[PDB]
Amino acid sequence: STGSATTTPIDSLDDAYITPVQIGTPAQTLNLDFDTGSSDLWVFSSETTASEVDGQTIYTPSKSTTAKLLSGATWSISYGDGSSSSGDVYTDTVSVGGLTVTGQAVESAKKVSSSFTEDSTIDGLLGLAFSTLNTVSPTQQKTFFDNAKASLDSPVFTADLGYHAPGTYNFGFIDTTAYTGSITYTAVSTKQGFWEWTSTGYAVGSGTFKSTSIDGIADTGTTLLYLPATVVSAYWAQVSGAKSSSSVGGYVFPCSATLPSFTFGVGSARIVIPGDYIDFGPISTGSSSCFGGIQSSAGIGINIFGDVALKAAFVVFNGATTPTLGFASK
Ligand SMILES: CCCc1nccc(N)n1
Repeated sequence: STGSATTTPIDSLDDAYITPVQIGTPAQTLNLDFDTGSSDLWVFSSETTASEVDGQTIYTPSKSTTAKLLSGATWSISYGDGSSSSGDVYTDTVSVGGLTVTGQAVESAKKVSSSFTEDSTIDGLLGLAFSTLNTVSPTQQKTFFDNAKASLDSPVFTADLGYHAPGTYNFGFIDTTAYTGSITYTAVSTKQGFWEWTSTGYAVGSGTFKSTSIDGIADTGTTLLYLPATVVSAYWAQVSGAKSSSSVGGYVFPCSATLPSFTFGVGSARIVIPGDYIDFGPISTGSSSCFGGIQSSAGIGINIFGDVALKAAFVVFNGATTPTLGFASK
């Protein structure tokens, strides 16, 4: 089998991407944030505290003839941005882009933190990291990808995120029309439950490439590119008037600037992030200070290749017995 679904930015800045997902019988379509940095499929629901729902579409398990309570199971998650959610668990039929999994764990939120409430466009998360990170207790549950894998034509999914435009998540096949040149594959460590890999280095604009190992994660659920402070300082030093602001919480730059590109290494290959991808717009409405898309990881404990980086590539998440990542230009 295969599946193919369009992913759409939630706003003019590409803060996140939503993909429609069919849950239950008859189908209930929710728009989920596909997240290769976490491993829970959780939804706004008929169980969510009413004051914490503000415009999201909810899953109502009592209206699904295939929903079953997973007795005794609970979940609770906290994300790198400090957001959180928790609840109980159903199994139900879940389809993405024509690919169906029966008996998927659908984690129903009883509580969500204010960032989730305040974002009417995201109805929940669909985790695509390794199932070892799944938070369901006392019986850990499998991701949608892990449940689909055996049925797929090839044990892979691909992320093709757009810049200010829709893109695609494919399951079970590699669309050879979706990228230019060849796909460079690189080793993955699953030891922390992430798609963790080592970039071979970077360049700033037309500058010379610096060969240096940068360990980090391929994370579709993170907006920005978080790298070591040395690398980030080298980038922003090329932008007149850029500075790190403790009050704003990162590097800011004059909105009048033209940003340089940023290149990262994948083996001997190179992915170029255009400068425009690094502009996250005014820090507050009408400000002439703009927020940068490349920020320091120093306060995180891991480097994160988030959407700023991944949207410059066609990315293969190879779930073979020994997982690997692939990157192509597009
Ligand atoms: C705007 C980024 C997407 C998002 N929305 C709500 C909560 C969260 N952690 N991320």
